[PDB]
Amino acid sequence: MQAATVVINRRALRHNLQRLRELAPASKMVAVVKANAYGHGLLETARTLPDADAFGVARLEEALRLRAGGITKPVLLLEGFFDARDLPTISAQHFHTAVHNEEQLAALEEASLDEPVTVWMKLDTGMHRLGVRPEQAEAFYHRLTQCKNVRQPVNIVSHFARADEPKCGATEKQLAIFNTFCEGKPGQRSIAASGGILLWPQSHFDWVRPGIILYGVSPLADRSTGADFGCQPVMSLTSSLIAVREHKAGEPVGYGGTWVSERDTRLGVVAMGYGDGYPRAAPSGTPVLVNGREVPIVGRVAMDMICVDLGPQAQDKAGDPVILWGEGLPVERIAEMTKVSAYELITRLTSRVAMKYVD
Amino acid sequence: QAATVVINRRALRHNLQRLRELAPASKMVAVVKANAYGHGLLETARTLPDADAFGVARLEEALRLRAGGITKPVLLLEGFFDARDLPTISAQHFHTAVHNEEQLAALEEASLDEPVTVWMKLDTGMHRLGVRPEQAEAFYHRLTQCKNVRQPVNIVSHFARADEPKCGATEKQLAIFNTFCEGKPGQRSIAASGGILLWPQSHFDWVRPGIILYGVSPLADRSTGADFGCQPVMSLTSSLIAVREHKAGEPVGYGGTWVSERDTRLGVVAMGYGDGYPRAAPSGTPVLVNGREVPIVGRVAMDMICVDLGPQAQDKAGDPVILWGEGLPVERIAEMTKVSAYELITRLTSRVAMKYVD
Ligand SMILES: *Cc1c(COP(=O)(O)O)cnc(C)c1O
Ligand SMILES: *Cc1c(COP(=O)(O)O)cnc(C)c1O
Repeated sequence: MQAATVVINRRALRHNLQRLRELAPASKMVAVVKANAYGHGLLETARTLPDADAFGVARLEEALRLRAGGITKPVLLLEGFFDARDLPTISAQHFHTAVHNEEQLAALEEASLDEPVTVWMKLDTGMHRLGVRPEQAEAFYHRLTQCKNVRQPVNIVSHFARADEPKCGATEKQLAIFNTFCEGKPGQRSIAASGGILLWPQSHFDWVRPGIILYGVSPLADRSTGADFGCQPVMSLTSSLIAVREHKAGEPVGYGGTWVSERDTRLGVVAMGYGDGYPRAAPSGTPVLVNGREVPIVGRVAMDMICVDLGPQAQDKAGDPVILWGEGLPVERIAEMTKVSAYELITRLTSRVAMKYVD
Repeated sequence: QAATVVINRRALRHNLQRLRELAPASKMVAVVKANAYGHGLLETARTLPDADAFGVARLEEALRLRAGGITKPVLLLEGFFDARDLPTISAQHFHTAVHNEEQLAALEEASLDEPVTVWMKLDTGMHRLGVRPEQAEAFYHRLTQCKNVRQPVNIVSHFARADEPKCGATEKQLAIFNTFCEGKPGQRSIAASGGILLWPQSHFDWVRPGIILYGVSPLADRSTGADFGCQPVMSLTSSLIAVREHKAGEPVGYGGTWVSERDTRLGVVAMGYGDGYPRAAPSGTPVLVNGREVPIVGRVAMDMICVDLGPQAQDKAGDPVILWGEGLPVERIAEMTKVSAYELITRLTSRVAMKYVD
């Protein structure tokens, strides 16, 4: 049998890259594949995409696994290097690197590398997470232009904190700061990720960094899916029923007796739980497809099972196909229901689920 | 240097035996399903050669144990999902639960080189898996007539509200489990972590410690493992990748969600929900930077968490961070975030590096 499994549609990956090239026609693409490619598989997502102009990661650990798998494209270390000793590996492997502190800068100033590196000076434009603050960037930037160990020109990168909230002037204030600093300077400019791409065409610049939207899921703080932008659900979280049992009115199902039935019915048990990555927070009523027909979750979601209400004479039975989200059921619909972010839903999965790749 | 789960092997064996002291007349089924609750399926098994069996959710998982060289009986807590799977289960000497018609009919007509040991799963109130009572003495009788089943047929069940001693769920559930097992040979087992600690009349022949085995309390009452003499096994650790200046009135994070009322210094941790850390963590949650507790400030993110260090603080990129672990029980983090400790330690991704000490 099949319990739990993530089916990855390679043909949809393929298409949202293109579809994103159509939305940001004058910008190069940095396919963001950090965190095991948002739960879709780091190496397999990269291999699905010989077209990305580059690949973005969080950590080096992650870039090095690309290389190990045979991926040859430029890989962008979005957060940089964490230790000055990895700078020889960086230049060897031809990684590009963000530089946000004076430890990473100082480390490039002094290191003796065989080849210079390509760098992006992270500028803090309003997120206040990583990056050099404005009042500090002009001097930091100038030191990078004088490194013989950095490739000229120095590129400039930044990130939006609230691009999915078009009504607050957040984004437009970051853009103002970004534009002021990049005035008169060569080399290139990122600042846009999924939101900036979809919603702010004035912050496409030279390179855009699609992450969540790449996978056909939406960045947005509302009920838009990837299909709202012509982008196609990459992932399908699937499993199977391992039991179909009789149940009676007034009887609770499961831990804490969270749900009590008002009628005699039949309950289905799914080989899926939080030990696989399915949200334990999922409330009774959350939709799940059993044989393609929606049924509600009844009870607490356990570590490796989920109960659903099939009906008093349903004909489903152990072994039948279950879809937690995918074709027929977006992850955005499971996010609105659960109250969990689609970003977390597709990404915080464990190693217990099998990975399948299709097309 | 970064996201890492440190597993204390010493605390793990302290707990198994702590638990044999609490349930002195019962044999131990070390529950290691879901990658041993975060901790590592096979390495948790190899740390406990002593325990009397291992429990898993799926057959996949049992097979992975045999592949690593583990040889204690393994108990398939949910049984087998396909009949073509009886032959493997028989040869590999996996013990199984039997809760439905399909599984029983499979046992009835398989041909097998050896008989398989079985635990009939009885639904005593949880209404999740198991044969209902009106229906169980037949189910039962058919299993004792299998020559494919090693006699006697054992009986297993599970509590749905053992952590709520004030409601009569458990004692309703035990009443049923006891009426059915009247007069029948073969082992009995119904207790997991909660039943073991709060209900000694429920220990019977075998108890199945799961969460407590890892030194974490199963009650959402604010107690720890230590509260039962059990030592925490897991420490979710990482490092700071930046220490930056920040000013009063400035926000931080997705949705500028925390705004500072002072000039301070923020630390950035190489930890996010892409690692398994709850995105739901509110500003406030405790982190330990440099063995000193600091609050999370801002939304948590795929790969970085910001903390408030202080205007003048001398923490430095590179420095050690503990999400939970020694200075910081996972139960404290569960109270501050409203997640279950069960989910916190288990729903981690594959990006966590695993360390084993002692
Ligand atoms: C992860 C990340 C991205 C992608 O963002 P999405 O909203 O998922 O598209 C782009 N850039 C940086 C700096 C990131 O850390
Ligand atoms: C997983 C499980 C356990 C162990 O539960 P804890 O609450 O962690 O003690 C024991 N028995 C069964 C039937 C289970 O599914």
